[PDB]
Parts: sequence; C-alpha cells; structure tokens
Amino acid sequence: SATAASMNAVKDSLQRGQSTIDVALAAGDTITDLLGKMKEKALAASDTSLNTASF
Amino acid sequence: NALKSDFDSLRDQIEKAATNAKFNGVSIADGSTTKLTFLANSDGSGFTVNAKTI
Repeated sequence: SATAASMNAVKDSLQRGQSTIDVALAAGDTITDLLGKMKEKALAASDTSLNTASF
Repeated sequence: NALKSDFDSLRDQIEKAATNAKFNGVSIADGSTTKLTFLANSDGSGFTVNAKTI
C-alpha cells in the first residue's frame, strides 16, 4: 500500500508537466501567427518598384 | 517662321507631357530607371517590366 500512496504522489507531477506544455503551446501559436505576418511584410518589401517612403 | 514656332511649341509640349507621367513617384515613361520588378510569387520571384522611355 505504500506504493499506491507513491502513485498518488506521481500523478500531480504528470499534471504539472501537462500545464507547462499548454502554456508553451499558447505562446507558440501566437509566435507562428507573428511569423506569418512577418513573411508577408518582407515579401511586400522585396519589390523594386516601391517608393522610398514605403520601404 | 510661323510654322517653325508651331513646331517648337509642340516639341516643348511633348517634353512636358512626357515628364509629368509619374504615379506614386515611379514611372516607366520618363527614362529614370531601366526596369520595374513587381511581385509574382509568394516566395519573392518577380514579374519584370522593362522601361520604355518615350
């Protein structure tokens, strides 16, 4: 029965790991959106017919 | 002399009409630059339009 108590101790650590990964995933989604937008900006600026004040 | 002065007026007109044809400061009829490159692909590859000075 001591071992069953220890399993009770293990489950919380597994849950904490889940939580940390969720936070990381949220930040990652935001970062991927920002990277898409940055690609759009760089692509738009790669144009050689552009004015000096839009670059 | 009258025909010569008419000729000279029309030449000055052509020059004015040519140098005023700019959109957003960039133009392909004055002769300022050799070509204009626009975007044509989501990776940067371009659509090239040479300059036709008039």
